[PDB]
Amino acid sequence: GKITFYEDRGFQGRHYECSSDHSNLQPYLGRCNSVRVDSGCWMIYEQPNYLGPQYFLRRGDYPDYQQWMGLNDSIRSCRLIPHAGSHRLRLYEREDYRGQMIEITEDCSSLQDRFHFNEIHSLNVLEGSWVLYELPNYRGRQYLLRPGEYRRYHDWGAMNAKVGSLRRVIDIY
Amino acid sequence: GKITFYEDRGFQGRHYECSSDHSNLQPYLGRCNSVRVDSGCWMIYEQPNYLGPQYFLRRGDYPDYQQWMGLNDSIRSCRLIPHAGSHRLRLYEREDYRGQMIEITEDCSSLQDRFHFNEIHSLNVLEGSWVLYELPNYRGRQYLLRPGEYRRYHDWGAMNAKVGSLRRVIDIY
Repeated sequence: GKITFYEDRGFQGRHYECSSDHSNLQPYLGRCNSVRVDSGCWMIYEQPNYLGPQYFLRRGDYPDYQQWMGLNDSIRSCRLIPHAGSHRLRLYEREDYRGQMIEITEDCSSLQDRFHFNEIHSLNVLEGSWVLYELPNYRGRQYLLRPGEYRRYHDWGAMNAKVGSLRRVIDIY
Repeated sequence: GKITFYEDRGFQGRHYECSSDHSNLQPYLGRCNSVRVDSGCWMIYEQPNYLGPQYFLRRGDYPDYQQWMGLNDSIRSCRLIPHAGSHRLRLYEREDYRGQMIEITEDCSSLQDRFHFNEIHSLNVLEGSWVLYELPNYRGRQYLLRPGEYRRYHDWGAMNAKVGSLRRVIDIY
């Protein structure tokens, strides 16, 4: 993949280009006000070492931080999210894989409407990466879910078990 | 009505309880090798949206799929068959309601024996729901017939016009 970060709005200023995961953009970029995603699906984070709020971005032009639904111009690390041919995920009602389990292979814009669930307490990401949204219709705080187990909501980095929508991470060509 | 599906034989593993129609059980059940029907008469289908092979089940326990004469352990949808206090059906010799017409208001273990027919090309279900079996004594492939007309066999989901027995969807509770 290939992503280019710019210090100022509208693709101006000092810029930095990445073709891979970057744990601390700080020495090469003072702030991030626009981004051009040439290829790949990327998750960008507010602090180094993949901490803080995260935002999913796919191929396209982002002339301002609001275009990626960003909160501010602090972007300090990023991950290139590998493409997956298939997506499969199990959501559990209680911590540690307990209570009712629901398995999904497609995007879900509303968990409450589709399955009458408003919170997920544990999950197992079997295949592909997904982005978990706190609010329906893919809004709210975003959390990247990569293949693997998450026994509690803290493990995917949320502050609570609230989930509103889920989307698989797929390439836009 | 109330039915409980289990992923494993003998009522073990992940289960899911239903009390109404479900066009897609895939998220709640990865397979089905046992069913416990507490009430109602139900049709279960191999595919979502009531497609593929169909099987009729009434109150009672089914410890394995052979119990409901299933072909395998894939159950993707199910529907509660509303009861009726009366049944009436007209079978036709030929497609589109032509040829001899036989009207029955009771179960028929053998079509060939009783009416000397081996195939039915069209039907008109006037009252109640019936289950048509490809073979005598109520075995073979099953097809739920709800009130309504069927110009041809494809209409009730069969692969050919062969009919062996017919049974009225009657309740034990």
